[PDB]
Amino acid sequence: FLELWQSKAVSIREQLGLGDRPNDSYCYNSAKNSTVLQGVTFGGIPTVLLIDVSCFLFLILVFSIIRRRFPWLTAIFRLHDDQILEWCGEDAIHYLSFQRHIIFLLVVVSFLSLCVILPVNLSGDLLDKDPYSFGRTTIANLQTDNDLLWLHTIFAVIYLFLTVGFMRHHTQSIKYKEENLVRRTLFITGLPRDARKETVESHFRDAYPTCEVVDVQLCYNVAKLIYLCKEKKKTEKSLTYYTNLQVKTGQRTLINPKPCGQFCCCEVLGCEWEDAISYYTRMKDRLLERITEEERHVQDQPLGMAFVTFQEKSMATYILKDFNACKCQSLQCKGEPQPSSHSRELYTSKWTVTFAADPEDICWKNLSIQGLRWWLQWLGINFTLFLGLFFLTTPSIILSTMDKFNVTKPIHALNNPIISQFFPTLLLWSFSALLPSIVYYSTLLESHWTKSGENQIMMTKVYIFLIFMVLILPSLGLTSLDFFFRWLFDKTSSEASIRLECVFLPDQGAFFVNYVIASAFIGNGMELLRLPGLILYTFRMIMAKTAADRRNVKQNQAFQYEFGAMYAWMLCVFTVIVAYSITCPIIAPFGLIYILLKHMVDRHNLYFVYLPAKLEKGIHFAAVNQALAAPILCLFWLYFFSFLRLGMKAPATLFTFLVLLLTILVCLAHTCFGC
Repeated sequence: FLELWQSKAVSIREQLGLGDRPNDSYCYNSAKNSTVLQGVTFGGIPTVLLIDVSCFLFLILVFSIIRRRFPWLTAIFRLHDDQILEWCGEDAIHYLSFQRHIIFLLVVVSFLSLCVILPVNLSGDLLDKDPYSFGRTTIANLQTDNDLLWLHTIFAVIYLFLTVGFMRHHTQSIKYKEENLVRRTLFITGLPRDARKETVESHFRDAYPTCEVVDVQLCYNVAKLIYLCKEKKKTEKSLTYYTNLQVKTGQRTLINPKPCGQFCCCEVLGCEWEDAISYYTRMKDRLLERITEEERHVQDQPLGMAFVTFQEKSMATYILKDFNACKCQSLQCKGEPQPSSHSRELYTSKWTVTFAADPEDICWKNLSIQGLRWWLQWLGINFTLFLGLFFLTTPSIILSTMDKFNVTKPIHALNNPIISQFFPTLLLWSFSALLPSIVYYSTLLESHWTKSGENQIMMTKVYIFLIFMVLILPSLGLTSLDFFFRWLFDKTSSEASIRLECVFLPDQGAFFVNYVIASAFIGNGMELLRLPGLILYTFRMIMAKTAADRRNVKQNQAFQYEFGAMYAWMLCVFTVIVAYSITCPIIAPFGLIYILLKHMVDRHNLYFVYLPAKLEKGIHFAAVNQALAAPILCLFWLYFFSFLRLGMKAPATLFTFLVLLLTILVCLAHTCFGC
């Protein structure tokens, strides 16, 4: 077993083929006393799998040590599906129900596919019948002008029925009704600077005499006011803490105002030490002067928006569903707001009214970036984030595929199986794990307004970036790179043109399998251990003023579960698994094992220190409709693969075009007139 893995197998391929193909002449036939360069021995999956198993065992041992100082499989064997309801939160029940639904769907599709898809992939002769190859089970060993794609298409479209049925069953199980009765206030923008409260109330009385308004909340430029209030609150908290420390100890302390100034232990210019109390009083007085000036400066300039509240609901909806495209009749028909003498200078046509959330948590300090400045910030921040993402995906792929830049030397005695298979996967996974922090900082800089939509837009952006970073971007990247080595290696200007009938993802498309295994074993162990949560905890313990100050660290050691980040991560993994189900079916059992391990790890971690949820059901609905879109992406990827492998002349391409057209046609009916 162990002997016939890399000792004898590496020499079998070196003494076969020898060319002389009578009439087939399949792609990647032979070479100069060697095989093709793209030929990889099973993708090197056994060695990396064994290394991951050993590292997971070591990480389990160190986790047991850390738990002892702060196996325990009996707990996992003991937990049931009731105590969570008796003592934990309510959203945990729905989270576990969704997890059960997804694992059931994955196991059902795996058991339905692993018995039928494998023989049809193995029934091929394009890979010269390599015994220990890995690409024989993928679409690479498929005949072009053959009718085996009909079963593939039928099963890929029964994906649609199965997923829709499972999602509908999950929706009926959660059975949450709509409860969003917050419509007493309408958000109106585009207000001219000249118009006043009297003007707007007179306009409202002249337009709609069937309602009453007792107060108008016209927004001001008090975003700077709230920012100064937050800075003053932080300064007061620091001053109170240092005063308490002074009372407790009796000695003066010195601080360094420069960022990261705690490491300046020597007399270095730029790291001067100043009295904490006197300095705190200095910025306290400076901030006091700033707020005193800005309070008088508040009325000098408005922002162009106001809040108008009501007392009833039917009248409020009647007026809130009148003079904008979405609320009025479909396809932007002529809207007729009530005319008056105060419309030309108020720009009712240019007005845009949307739903308003609870004013208690609305970010007042983040309301000064409205107008075209919002679009400018979006196009200047997310675009440069995409540029940085391009820079991030450039060299992970570059170093992962550094052994195929040279088209000569088919001996393939230079590549090291250990390298170029674990390190690139690890750095890509680490960058993916650090991406939520970068997107969190980007969102904080962007300063979204509505708290009720903060989590929704955060999860949407995280999922979009994760997709365009791991699924569609790297795939197209290495496909283009493989086409590049094809163009400079195989049949370019010798006797014919480029042959596109045998192109595929290099390394037998094992990069995604390696990523899945890394997120399944070493990534799962890393997530359980919380390597950078541990780093942050160690840094927090290191930074201090006294020795016995363990009271304030245990109060914030526990952290809220990142619902949006975890949902986006799991949904991205499931979508990539679904999309790469027609391609590389061997990834299905690996994904099943990953889901099993993640289920066990989440069940174990949801009982020790994890806090109960405080989040609403809109996130659950967003997750449901996000999981609903996976088969659409799978069909799109199938169409892309069909177009890349075969030309449009075949009727199969026309059939795929028609099915894609119908799927895209039924995609927005739930958005235009749906809720």
